[PDB]
Amino acid sequence: EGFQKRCLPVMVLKAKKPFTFETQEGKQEMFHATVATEKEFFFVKVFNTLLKDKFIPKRIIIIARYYRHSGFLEVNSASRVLDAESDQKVNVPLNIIRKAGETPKINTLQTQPLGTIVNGLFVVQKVTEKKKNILFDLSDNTGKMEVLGVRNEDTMKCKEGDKVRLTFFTLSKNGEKLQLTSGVHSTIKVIKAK
Amino acid sequence: EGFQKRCLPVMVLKAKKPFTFETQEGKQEMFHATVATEKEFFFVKVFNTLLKDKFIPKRIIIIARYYRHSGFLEVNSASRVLDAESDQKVNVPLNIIRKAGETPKINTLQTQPLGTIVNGLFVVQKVTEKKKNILFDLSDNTGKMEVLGVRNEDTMKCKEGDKVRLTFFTLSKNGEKLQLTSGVHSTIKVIKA
DNA sequence: CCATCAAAGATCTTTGATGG
DNA sequence: CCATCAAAGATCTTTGATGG
Repeated sequence: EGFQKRCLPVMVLKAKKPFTFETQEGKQEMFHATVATEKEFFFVKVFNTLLKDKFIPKRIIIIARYYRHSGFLEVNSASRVLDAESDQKVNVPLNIIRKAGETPKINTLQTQPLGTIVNGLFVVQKVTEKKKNILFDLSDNTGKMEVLGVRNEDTMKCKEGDKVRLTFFTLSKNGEKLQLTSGVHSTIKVIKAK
Repeated sequence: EGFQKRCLPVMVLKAKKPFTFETQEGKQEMFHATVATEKEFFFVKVFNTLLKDKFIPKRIIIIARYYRHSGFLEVNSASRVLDAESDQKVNVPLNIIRKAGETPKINTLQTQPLGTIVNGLFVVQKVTEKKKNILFDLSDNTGKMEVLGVRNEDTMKCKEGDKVRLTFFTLSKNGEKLQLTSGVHSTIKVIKA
């Protein structure tokens, strides 16, 4: 928990493309990644985009001076990322690689604590547009949930019957009427069916 | 049973990727598909790869000047494939679409007549190599059968415990000791374990 | 830089497993 | 048999690397 100084050799399961978000300091860019050790996996927020070349699938790297909060790891300019050489292996079981790239079932998100990072592809039942926001009703075979997404050109093209890929969304509510909320680092891609 | 001039409306169940083979004049490309009417379904040999855009699942197409031989249909550059009108429905019952894509049980292949086209995914019992061909022993819960496959770098990687994908294989032997043979247009893929 | 084309990832559907 | 959902195949979309 908290800041982790020691080096943590990990394999990179997924490395996404750098995107830009907004803060009080103005435009900033980052990229989402998913890395895993032998025991488990973690979702990674990399605020330094110059490390994109260092994060590649099938590759083993060593991360030090990073942060661990709840459902993910924070890698920033103050951190250090190195490349493995020989002795470093980090064999990840088929189960972890699988569960890291899988969409969690809605019914399972009700037993999850608040602050859980939610990534996956979900079906869209109803789309309720708000002033500064867009309310999405998402569902699967195991149940239903409501997700608050950002309002933009792509998201406004989303309609009932489509799907949405959520990345680094947070769980703001659980149990009955579970809800997800879009954060600052969150990204949502709309997938048009048929 | 032969050359059919009259247009036959059909719905395309599936279309695989085009592949290359060798006979005499050299490389020739084609692809395997499956079409079905309301009455039944067929396996089609398409020798025109430009028809790949014409053959798509869920789409209703009209085929004319096509050859029906024994266990399949033939569509070449000499035939004509057009898009069916809006009044053209061709509604295929779920049981036909299901059966058309399902792997036939070995014990059922015994009752089938010689020349029947066999497509499906089977389990590998034992692999005995030959000179120009490979002998695959395949089995299921309903029995066992042997298939003669082509010899190449792909089929030599197949070992007991693996699974093979048979496409447009023919049944050369029925009853006891049933046998499948790889034809010129036949294709096989080795699925690992 | 753009426009090609080739390599890798994500998506859909039905095929076949799995539990009543 | 029925009902339910993920292995295999195919394709589009992303990416990445290459030539105009």
